[PDB]
Amino acid sequence: NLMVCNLAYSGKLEELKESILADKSLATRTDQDSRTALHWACSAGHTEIVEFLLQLGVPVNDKDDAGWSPLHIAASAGRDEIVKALLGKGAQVNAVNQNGCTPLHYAASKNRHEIAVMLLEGGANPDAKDHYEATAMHRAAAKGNLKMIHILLYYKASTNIQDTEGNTPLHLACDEERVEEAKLLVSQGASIYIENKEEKTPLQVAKGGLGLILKRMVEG
Amino acid sequence: DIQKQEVREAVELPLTHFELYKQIGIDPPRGVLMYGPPGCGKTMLAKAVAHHTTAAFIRVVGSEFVQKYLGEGPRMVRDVFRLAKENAPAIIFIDEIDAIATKRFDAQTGADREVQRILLELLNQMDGFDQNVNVKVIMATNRADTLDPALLRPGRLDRKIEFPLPDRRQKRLIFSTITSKMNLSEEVDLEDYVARPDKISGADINSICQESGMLAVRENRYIVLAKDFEKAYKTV
Amino acid sequence: GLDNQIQEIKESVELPLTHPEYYEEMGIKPPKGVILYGPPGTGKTLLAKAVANQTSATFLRVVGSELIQKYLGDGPKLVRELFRVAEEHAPSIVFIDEIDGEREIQRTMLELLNQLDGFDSRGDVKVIMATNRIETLDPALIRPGRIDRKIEFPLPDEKTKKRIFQIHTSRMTLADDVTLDDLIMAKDDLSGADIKAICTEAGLMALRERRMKVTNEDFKKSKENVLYKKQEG
Amino acid sequence: LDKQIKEIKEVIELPVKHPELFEALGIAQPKGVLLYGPPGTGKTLLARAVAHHTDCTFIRVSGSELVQKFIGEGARMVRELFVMAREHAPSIIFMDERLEGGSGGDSEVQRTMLELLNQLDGFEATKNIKVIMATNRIDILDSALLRPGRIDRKIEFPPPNEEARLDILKIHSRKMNLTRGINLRKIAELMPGASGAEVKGVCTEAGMYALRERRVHVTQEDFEMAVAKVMQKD
Repeated sequence: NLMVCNLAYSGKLEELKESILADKSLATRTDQDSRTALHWACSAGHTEIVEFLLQLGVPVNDKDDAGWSPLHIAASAGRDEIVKALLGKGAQVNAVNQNGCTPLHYAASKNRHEIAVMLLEGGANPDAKDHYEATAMHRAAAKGNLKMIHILLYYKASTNIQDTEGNTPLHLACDEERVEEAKLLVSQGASIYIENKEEKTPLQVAKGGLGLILKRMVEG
Repeated sequence: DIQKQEVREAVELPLTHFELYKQIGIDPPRGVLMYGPPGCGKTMLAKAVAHHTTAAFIRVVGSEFVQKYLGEGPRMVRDVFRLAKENAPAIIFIDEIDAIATKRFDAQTGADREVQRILLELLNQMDGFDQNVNVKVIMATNRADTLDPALLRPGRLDRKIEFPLPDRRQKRLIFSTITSKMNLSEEVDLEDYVARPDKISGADINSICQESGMLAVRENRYIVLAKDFEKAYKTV
Repeated sequence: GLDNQIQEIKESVELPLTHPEYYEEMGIKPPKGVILYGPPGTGKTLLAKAVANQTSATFLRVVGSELIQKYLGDGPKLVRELFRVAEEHAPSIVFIDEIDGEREIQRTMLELLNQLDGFDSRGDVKVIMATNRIETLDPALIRPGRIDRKIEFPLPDEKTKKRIFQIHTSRMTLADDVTLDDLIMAKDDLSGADIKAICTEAGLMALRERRMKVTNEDFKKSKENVLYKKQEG
Repeated sequence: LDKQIKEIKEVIELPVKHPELFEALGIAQPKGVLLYGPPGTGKTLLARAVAHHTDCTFIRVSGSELVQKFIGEGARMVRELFVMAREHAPSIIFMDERLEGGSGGDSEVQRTMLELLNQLDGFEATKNIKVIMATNRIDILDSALLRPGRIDRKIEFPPPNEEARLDILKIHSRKMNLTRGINLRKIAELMPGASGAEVKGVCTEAGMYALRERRVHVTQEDFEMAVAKVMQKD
């Protein structure tokens, strides 16, 4: 609602750079959402603007009223150069937002391979949990991103994380009927004997006899 | 997705618009039953069918022929069936047969019995009109208890599609089709907003997104965020 | 273990007119009867005491609440019929069995409790209520109805059906290899007419082949009826 | 379609060409008959073909909802239909509606046909009242454990065979156009599995490939693809 929202949203480069070089108050202006020009500039996809802000050394630990750091939000945007500059500065790779989802869940949600390799390369937890007790393989394996699963296999990601209901990534792969992904995770160590609060094995969660061929992938 | 997939396979394959069916008889069926315990459902499905199949659609409510003249039924099957077999193959949306599928005996409120005797009339008409007709009448409901064995006879309703409670597929793809047109944010995330409906049951997720648009058109915030998604979840 | 229970209900409901000189002299008069309830129920104590009390008495059979729920809520009209024929049959025993939306069940149960309490007549007839689970019944029925005695059935699974099985198979003939571990381990919510019914259909099933011996697999085949009877209703 | 009509003429056609003197001089009535085999074909074509050549009515029991209240207010469901059987003398009845659940749940219909065969075997107030048993599960060996056998007709029902698919494949082949280079012995004798309704699945599901290939007629390769299609499931 402020000026830095339209200058940082509607595509103002020289008016915003002149606004920063003219008065630092506009550069450090916060709105009712507890956001700075970095949040709106990452919202509009401004590369050079956040390169100037991160160049001058803007505090990246600035969060909103919920706890959303620009690495969770901009990593939830799936932009290449934005995450290259944020990880170039070295932001908190394992900070907690309102729901607890680390930026790995957001790099895995948007199927961003380079953002996942660069987040997991800088020291991010490959098996971090949110408030819902779920990791990035529940959602990454549930959405249907096989290459994201493979690059999680590059970083030694666990396959038997218990959800808040008790489900595993194999339960979120059989519920979505991901054949090749459930065969891969089962061929990597997914236990077909883990039961959730519904008292149902992954053999009973899958449809069309897929738990029988997953058991075939267990015994063979 | 899977429901529109079974309906689509059960509709467009018999309606391939070839004259060779008239020689060897109408083998494939024409009636498809549906389900769905959200807010009466059965609307955005026919909306997507209207997006894909740019043809005629007889949009009628389930309680449209309850007029005291009792002649609206035969006039709609006569005129609508004759313009379907005569003009072009259409999709007649005769939905909500649960209110008109309940047994009734007393002649005081026996209007439902009279219109189910009209359902017997057209029930025999559709048997007499099994050959040489380009008609596709869909008929769905959302209750499996007030049904009668007459409608469940083979050759009339040959498909029985069920609907799951969370049904994460239609939820994810309805989020994709609601975010493909309306505005969105980078903070907007669907992970817990499609995983939580798997744990807790609900309805009208699209209308909940529209409620989030109502809480976002307040002009106090420029871009919708997740607080209106979760707040719209806890309110409605 | 039912000897003390059958002499306590024998003295409880057989103290009236049948041998009456020990009831109208001391001056106690609990003319309300007992309310039968058994953890297994289903004709075990209901049928066992329903046939055991018929040595010398007048029985009145009221079994099932289907006639109330199978159609519109007629309500206490048949209770008034059974109350005027119970009035014309005063020296009888009112036996109500199988007491199994809720807005009307509560008002016909309230009127049932009111008419059953004796609101318009003194104590002259013994009313006996029966059900499968005493917990489903609202506790508001206990105080007006039960003032005399309520009986629990602490059955030893081996000696209840082994004592009833022994007594009921000591006069008639049966077959060998009749196991008991699967009986006392598996059977629940059934009666003694059910073990007698599976020994009768067991020896009768062997009688179909014109044999007097029953194979263990045939006793398990007749046992399957018990296995499904408890799972059906 | 001769081995079944040759055995059903004495079951349904017997009270046709025989006057009332045979009720007091010959055999009164045939009681019942059961046809073991999954209802693929002939489940209603036989009773509806002979009933089509009898012009009688078709009254079902089908003990379920929506019918326990229509046939009388409350009874044993074998007395009000018998009043409608004295009012409607020509009436062919067809019993159509695991050993654990089907023993009791199907033993309700088994009791229904027990008391129906005990009313027919009990007394004869009217004629042309016949019931046909149709059970095709473990409850046909349990029914065989319950059928007394003294009053029962034995008619072989071949869904687990081939000739019942040859004859009904020819009947289902007279209505549509068929080629001349076809051999019904391999394509009709080499169809095992669920029942004789997969032949109708071969015709109806074969029409998709006949129209798909723009074939004005039906060939044997289409029947083979339809054999694969009906052999995908079941």
